[PDB]
Amino acid sequence: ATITVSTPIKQIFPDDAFAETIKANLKKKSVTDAVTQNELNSIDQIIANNSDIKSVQGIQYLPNVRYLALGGNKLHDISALKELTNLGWLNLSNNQLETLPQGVFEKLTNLTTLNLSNNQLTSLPQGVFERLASLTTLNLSNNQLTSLPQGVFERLTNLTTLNLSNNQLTSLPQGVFERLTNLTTLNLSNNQLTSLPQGVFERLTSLTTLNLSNNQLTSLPDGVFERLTNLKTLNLSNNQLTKEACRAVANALKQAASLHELHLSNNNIGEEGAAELVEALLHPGSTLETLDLSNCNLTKEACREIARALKQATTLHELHLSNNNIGEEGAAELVEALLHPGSTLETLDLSNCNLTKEACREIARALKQATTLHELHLSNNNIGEEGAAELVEALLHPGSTLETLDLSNCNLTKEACREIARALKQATSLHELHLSNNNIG
Repeated sequence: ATITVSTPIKQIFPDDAFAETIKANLKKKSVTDAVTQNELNSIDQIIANNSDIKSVQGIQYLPNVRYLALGGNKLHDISALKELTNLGWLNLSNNQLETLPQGVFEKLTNLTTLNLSNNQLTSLPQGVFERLASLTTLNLSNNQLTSLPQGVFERLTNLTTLNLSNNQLTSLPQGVFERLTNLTTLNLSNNQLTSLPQGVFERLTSLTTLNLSNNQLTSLPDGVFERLTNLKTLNLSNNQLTKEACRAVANALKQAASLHELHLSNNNIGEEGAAELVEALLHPGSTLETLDLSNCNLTKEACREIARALKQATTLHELHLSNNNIGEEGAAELVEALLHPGSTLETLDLSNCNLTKEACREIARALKQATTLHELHLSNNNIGEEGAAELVEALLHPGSTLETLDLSNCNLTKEACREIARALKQATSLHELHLSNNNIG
């Protein structure tokens, strides 16, 4: 729309905040000042985040706007936006949008970035994104979405980032990502998914990051990650994954030759599941660098198996086994891998692993001699002060190479803490030491 005569700013934009926004944009003394369509046409950019705007009525008189930041306002309605065909960038995050009209974005062919995050969308209309040919980034996170209609993204061929996190999505339609062949980042974390259809990620050949954490996944189709050849990061943590679902993860490991990070913390894979992942890593040519199996209901026997994998999978530099019942026997199995010729592990986390004194004694043997191990977390373990003193006695060997030691919250006394940080000094390679929450948290 357009104005035919010189019109007071505050007649075009009845929202007092937005009027003030337009007044500042054009350097007028007052919102009572008349403006011409030509002046309104001079506006190609509005940055008005957090300006207490309830309504953008009148924005339709600004056809040349290409960059629009309206984040953190109080917008309930955006239908005044639909003829703004020059919009390349649109930020409507943190408003109060509950629904989207069917055709509200059908004219925004130049739109490349769309942020609808932190609203209260409960659902998406069919085809609300059907004409966003140019779109590369769609952020839909922190909404209330409980489903996605079939084909809601089927025309977004240029999409590279799709963020669907922190919604209440309970399933995915099977072809919902069929056309996103250029997508590199897919964030589905913090949803209520309980299953995935076979072939939901099948055409995602460019995908490098797949985040599926904080869902309620149990089993997985064996093939569900197979065509993800370029995948580099898989986060499956905080789910309810079983030993079943490990078959699929194993296949990701075999098929994605440059998968570097596997996050599986907080799951129910058990030792049987771990063994399945182990047999995937026992194959020549793994490139995996970081593995997280914290709180995976692991045992000392899963530790034997994981030790087999550490001996063969020497790209693996960072390993997390926190919150598992590992004990002295499990510690002993891992120390065997630490002292194996060609162990490449740099960082090991064994916090809250039921580690005792006898388990420190086993670990002492690794810390005594030259290894690649530079960072070790034993926090949240009731190691005890003879436990600590064994670690200490091993670290004062001229052989030692550890750099960082974490004993946070290991039920030690100020007396012991000081007596440990004391002898710190002598272990030349070690230049970091965490002792907090022992008796002073």
